[PDB]
Amino acid sequence: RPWNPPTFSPALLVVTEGDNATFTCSFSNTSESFVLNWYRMSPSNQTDKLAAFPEQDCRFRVTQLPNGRDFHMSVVRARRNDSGTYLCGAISLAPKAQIKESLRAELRVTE
Amino acid sequence: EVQLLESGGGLVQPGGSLRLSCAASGFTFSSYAMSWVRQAPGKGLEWVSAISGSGGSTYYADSVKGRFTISRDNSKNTLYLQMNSLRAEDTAVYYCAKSYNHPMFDYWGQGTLVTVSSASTKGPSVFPLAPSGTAALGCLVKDYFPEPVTVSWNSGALTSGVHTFPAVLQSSGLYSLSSVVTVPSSSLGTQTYICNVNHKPSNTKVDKKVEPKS
Amino acid sequence: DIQMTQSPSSLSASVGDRVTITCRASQSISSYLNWYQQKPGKAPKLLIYAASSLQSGVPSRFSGSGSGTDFTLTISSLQPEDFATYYCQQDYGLPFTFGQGTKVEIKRTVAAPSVFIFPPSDEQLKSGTASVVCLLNNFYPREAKVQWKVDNALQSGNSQESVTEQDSKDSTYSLSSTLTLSKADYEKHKVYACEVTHQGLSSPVTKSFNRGE
Ligand SMILES: *[C@@H]1O[C@H](CO[C@@H]2O[C@@H](C)[C@@H](O)[C@@H](O)[C@@H]2O)[C@@H](O[C@@H]2O[C@H](CO)[C@@H](O[C@@H]3O[C@H](CO)[C@@H](O)[C@H](O)[C@@H]3O)[C@H](O)[C@H]2NC(C)=O)[C@H](O)[C@H]1NC(C)=O
Ligand SMILES: *[C@@H]1O[C@H](CO[C@@H]2O[C@@H](C)[C@@H](O)[C@@H](O)[C@@H]2O)[C@@H](O[C@@H]2O[C@H](CO)[C@@H](O)[C@H](O)[C@H]2NC(C)=O)[C@H](O)[C@H]1NC(C)=O
Repeated sequence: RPWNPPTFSPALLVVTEGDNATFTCSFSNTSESFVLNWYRMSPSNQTDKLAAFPEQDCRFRVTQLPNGRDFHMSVVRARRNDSGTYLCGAISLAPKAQIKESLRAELRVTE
Repeated sequence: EVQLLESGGGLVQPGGSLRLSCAASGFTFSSYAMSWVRQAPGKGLEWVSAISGSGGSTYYADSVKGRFTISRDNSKNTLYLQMNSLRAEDTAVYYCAKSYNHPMFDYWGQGTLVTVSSASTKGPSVFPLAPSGTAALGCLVKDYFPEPVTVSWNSGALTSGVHTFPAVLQSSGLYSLSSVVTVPSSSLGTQTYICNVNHKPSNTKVDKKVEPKS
Repeated sequence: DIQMTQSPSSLSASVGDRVTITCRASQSISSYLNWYQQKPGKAPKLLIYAASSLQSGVPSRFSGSGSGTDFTLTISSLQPEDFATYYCQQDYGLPFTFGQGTKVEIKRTVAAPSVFIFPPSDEQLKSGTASVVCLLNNFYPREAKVQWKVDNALQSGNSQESVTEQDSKDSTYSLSSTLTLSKADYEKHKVYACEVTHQGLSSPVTKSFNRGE
């Protein structure tokens, strides 16, 4: 009933290999029964749940900023394989609720 | 330049099913969500369905709930709407619209028309509306069902002063329109004016010359 | 649902006039409202997004303004090709709702109708019915009175009309009336007339033909 598609910034990220890369997923909740998921489009062409909070490869992490709406989707020690298209999604724990998919973003790993 | 086109619309009977497709190009089809919007003739626009980018979540209006199913293929870059238990209300032209999450319906396809009627498909009968300053040449596309019908002149080369009027449902239960062209009087003996009529539900294409026939 | 009421339903203004369309929502939709241009027989076109931002490729004359419930579309200098119907839609929540729609019509000087009459072709007589078609080309205002006179007798219930949408180039309309009769009905009578009374006509115009020629 409330269309609250999270925002997922920035659109493109360039980081040198070995440097930590962090995104920002912002979701304005209507209830506290909700989870945020961290997705990448695998070579299988599928949304791979990289991490999620509330709670894998610890190299992809998700942190809740104490502001109440913004979470940091972070990939430590970024590797050239990590390049691709990512997104975040929030699932309200409501009886029939589902996934609200944010817009996608790109990560690019350099030398 | 995002391109969206629909297909699969035609005459459907009360009940039964019909599948619609939306071919997508110009953007990454998986990155933005897709939606359907229907509009009965002489009515406003109505949201009907929506699907997420990956397809993990589908959204349906309460009117089409439990009857329509929206679906996506990412390798083919095409949006599908499987319509079941169709009713006479469902008659409308449905458009596929890309969604920028919040900025929904960012781009719109031309839309395909779905007719929900028990009557059978009938091919149009094109009759010449010949001339007897400015003269008028025309043709009468009559006794066809369902709509639409595309009418052009000289395979689209003649678009000056061409008036193709909307289809009016006559008492027989069949639509009928007339398309006319206004040209100088002396031009009737020079150029030659051909009418191009297309009715896809019956797949009948008729081309008739408009001769004054004095 | 978020009830969308859109005022006015229709409006007519001349070239270069400031038009105003009001979109009123049941519940507040923050800034999640979009405006769409739907030319007749075409797909909708995005004009204004996020209540007031202007979509690329849309002329700057269209302006959006609104906070909370009531938002407003405004065309700076109305143009002839701006003949279309405009809807407002919210992005706040499900189900997605649009307004009723506002039809903006271009205003022009009064145009005299060009009136022609066509007899039914011999091909259609073989089909069993006959259709005389009367044409009104490039006229304004939209409203006109079409009368069929079979043997100088007014016809009723045997005629059907359709009006063309307003032209983008010259802001004129076109009308055609079709009188449907049987083959025997066409063979009984000889002279059929089409009398049209319009504001741009000093005297009523009556185009007629005789069946024998
Ligand atoms: C990339 O980040 C990792 C840490 O991994 C995690 O994700 C990051 C994006 C941040 O959110 C981190 O806070 C988080 O742990 C770095 O590795 C380690 O980072 C910590 C900082 O948190 C460094 O300080 C240590 O922290 C630990 C607890 O985590 C304490 O026990 C220690 O006493 C110390 O304070 C730590 O030195 C560091 N370790 C190594 C081996 O690097 C990583 O350095 C960083 N790399 C880049 C390129 O930024
Ligand atoms: C919206 O969420 C915030 C934070 O939610 C917490 O963390 C989320 C990831 C999830 O685990 C939630 O279940 C958690 O509650 C809520 O902020 C909390 O508000 C309460 C009071 O209402 C306060 O006691 C907590 O300390 C707050 N915690 C944080 C981290 O801010 C907020 O209430 C939620 N609002 C809505 C609309 O549900």
